[PDB]
Amino acid sequence: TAEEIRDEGNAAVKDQDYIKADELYTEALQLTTDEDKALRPVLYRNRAMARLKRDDFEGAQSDCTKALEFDGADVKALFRRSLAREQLGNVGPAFQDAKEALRLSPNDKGIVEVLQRLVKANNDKIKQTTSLANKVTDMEKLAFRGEAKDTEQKMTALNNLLVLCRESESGATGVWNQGALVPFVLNLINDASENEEVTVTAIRILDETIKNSVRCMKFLAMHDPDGPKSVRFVCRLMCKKSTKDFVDATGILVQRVFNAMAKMDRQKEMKPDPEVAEANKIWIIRVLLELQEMLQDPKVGAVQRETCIDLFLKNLMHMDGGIPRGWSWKFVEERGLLALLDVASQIPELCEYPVSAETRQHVAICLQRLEEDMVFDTKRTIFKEKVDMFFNALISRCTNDDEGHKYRIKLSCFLITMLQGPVDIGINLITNDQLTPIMLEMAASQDHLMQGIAAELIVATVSINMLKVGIPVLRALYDSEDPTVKVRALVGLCKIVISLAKTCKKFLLETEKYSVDIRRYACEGLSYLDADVKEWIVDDSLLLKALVLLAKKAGALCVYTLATIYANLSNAFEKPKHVPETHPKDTEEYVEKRVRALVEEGAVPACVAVSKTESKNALELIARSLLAFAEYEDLRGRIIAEGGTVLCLRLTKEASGEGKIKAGHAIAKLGAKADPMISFPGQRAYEVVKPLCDLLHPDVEGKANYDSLLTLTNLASVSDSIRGRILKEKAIPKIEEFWFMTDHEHLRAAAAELLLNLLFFEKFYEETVAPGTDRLKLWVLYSAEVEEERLSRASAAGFAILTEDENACARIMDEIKSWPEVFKDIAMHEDAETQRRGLMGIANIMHSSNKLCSEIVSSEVFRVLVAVT
Repeated sequence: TAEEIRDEGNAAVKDQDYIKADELYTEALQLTTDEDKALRPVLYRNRAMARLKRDDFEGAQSDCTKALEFDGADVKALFRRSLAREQLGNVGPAFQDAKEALRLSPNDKGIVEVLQRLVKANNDKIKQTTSLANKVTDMEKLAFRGEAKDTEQKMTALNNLLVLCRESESGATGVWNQGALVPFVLNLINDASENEEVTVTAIRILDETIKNSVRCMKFLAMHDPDGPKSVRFVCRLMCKKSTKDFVDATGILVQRVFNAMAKMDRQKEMKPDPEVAEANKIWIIRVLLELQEMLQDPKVGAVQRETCIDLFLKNLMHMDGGIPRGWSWKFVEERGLLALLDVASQIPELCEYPVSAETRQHVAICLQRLEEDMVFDTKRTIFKEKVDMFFNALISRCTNDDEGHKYRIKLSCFLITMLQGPVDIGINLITNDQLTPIMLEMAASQDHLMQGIAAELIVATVSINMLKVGIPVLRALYDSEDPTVKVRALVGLCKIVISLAKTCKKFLLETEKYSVDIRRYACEGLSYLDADVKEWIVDDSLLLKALVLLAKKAGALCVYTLATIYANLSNAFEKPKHVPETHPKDTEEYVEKRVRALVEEGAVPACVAVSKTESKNALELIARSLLAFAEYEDLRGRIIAEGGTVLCLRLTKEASGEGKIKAGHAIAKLGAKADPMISFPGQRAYEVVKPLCDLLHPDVEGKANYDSLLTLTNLASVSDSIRGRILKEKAIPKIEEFWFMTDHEHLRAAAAELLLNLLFFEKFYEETVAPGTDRLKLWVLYSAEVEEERLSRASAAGFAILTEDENACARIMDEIKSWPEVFKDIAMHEDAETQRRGLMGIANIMHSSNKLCSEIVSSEVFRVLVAVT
């Protein structure tokens, strides 16, 4: 069974991509270093060569040293350890790694190329390294020591230091200062009167340096002589200042500690290594019992607590990307899950430790996906029965009579949350006969909380028998004099004549009484209305203005609300596979008027504001809304005017299954036709590179193909470095699609400027390589006429350019009846560009040699006589 999977890795390296191949060997190591001592080391050589193929040098070095461990006969292990130590920055070990491999096999040019680059590398490396130490020391003296100009010189000095670590791994080694950046950084966050931009840039340098492994792991060890106290401080670093963005960026230093102890995706799709996890399990129990223990700590703050909850969903779901199985269940088997339930009960009114209203999202989702990482067999049941025994622990203890009302609101708020996350167990609990009467008992009490949450409970239940109970109580509670209960109940009318909307308009149009959660439910109800309400909303201006202002005004829970607000009015979501035709609200020009007013009222800043949630399906909805804003007369300027694309690519990195593709086609429709230094200026042009890739991954059949071509048509019009960035992702399979299937497409004129310009090393090796004969032939056949003005010119320009090559002029003598049709369709045809485009193409064809100069004779003369007049 060992060999039967060992073959599949190397086959997977060459079948399509190595991105899938690297994990195959990683699965194949499960019986290694036990059942056999022959297969395990060589599979370690192949796996380390596999991650070396990607961009992971740390694991490749620590597996190449694992396979050298048996005898050191592996030569590819030495070439790989030296290739890793080359990019590692420490080229000294790479050189002695490579001299001991080239001495074993004197042949093979690559072993020589490594030593060739290493000679100059070690040669200059001491000079550049002492210059890097004077730059590191001059930088530390400026940003954090006695320096002038107050904020201005410091906030810039570190700003150069972050790039001194960020774009150079060798400079990343020198900014960390062998283990000295940390005390300076944490000494900065300790200043209560420090500008927070300085604090966030400092930590940003901090996580950058520890991105690797040991530099991060020493960041745990250095703080206390004994380990558990030393991981506490790293965890408890968010409990230092907590300004606004300080907590989000002090969170990633803790996130980075997960990436070290088990090696993880960081962003791009890479699986953790069990081999490191089992070694570092001691660290992971220590940090996760520390995050669990600080999850209920009263001293722990509001937002830093829910960022502490973000770390769990992002790390312990082994069916997504995190600690492997057996640790996902170590969390449920003890207090880790029972205590995890408790925080979902607490609400901004009843808590005991600070809790935010936003907590909702962060507490729903990590339970829901905990149902996704419990997709074993005894997992489903141990999870459910832990929740059922907690629910039984709460009903028997609530005694909603003698000041036990707090227990009844606690169980109610615990149940309202799980209808937002794990519905499979949440409806499983509202089966109980004790539930409905207690719900009713809160419904009529003078305790204003119990009634509000009461209407919130059944509006959460909106997807069987308890459902018919709660609706009548909802409408009888709608009349309530208090806004919290009327606004909390109006959602449930929409959740089942548009009479309610005339009150929904005044609910948010008057920004006086309603502010915090009051406006929030006022929008949530608005989201549940659809069908023809669209135009009735569009013909009011204060509706869009007040919805945008409400989303700008702390729209943290305004997520799915706005995302379904602008999506349903115009946008359409595709689904797997009479009434609409008569609709004058979402079908014809009214769909254009809806986005036309929606954008000019200012929906974009509300979108970038409410996108900060990790809600995958709300990410898909905001992506669909964003592409729906695009493809209109002046909308192309409107997207960039606030930053639609800049967060569109931000949502491409993490979205739902179709959310990445909706984001990708969204960026394509958004730009393209604007300008090359507008659709991705400066440092952002490279970020737009990746989304264009995997946009040809499916098939060239729908409207998603033509946009994917048209945006790349302008992606390479400026600067060569971008054209060389495109080559490293290999666009060849993509162009192969429209080479032999698309009929009505301008993509040929883009492929011309692609193959012609680009990097010299690539495009010279691409215009020539592979059977290009039919490519040259279609370069001539379509340049004749073909009822198109541009095809005849852009097709001809590559004829005039390629004619200049020496190897290329032998192959032109394969087709001769193609030249009468292009030489005639230049003087006789009515087009203007094709005449100058064709005459210059003919002259270079008659200037290469005399063998073809007589084969045409008259086809050229028909143009030469026409030119003189």
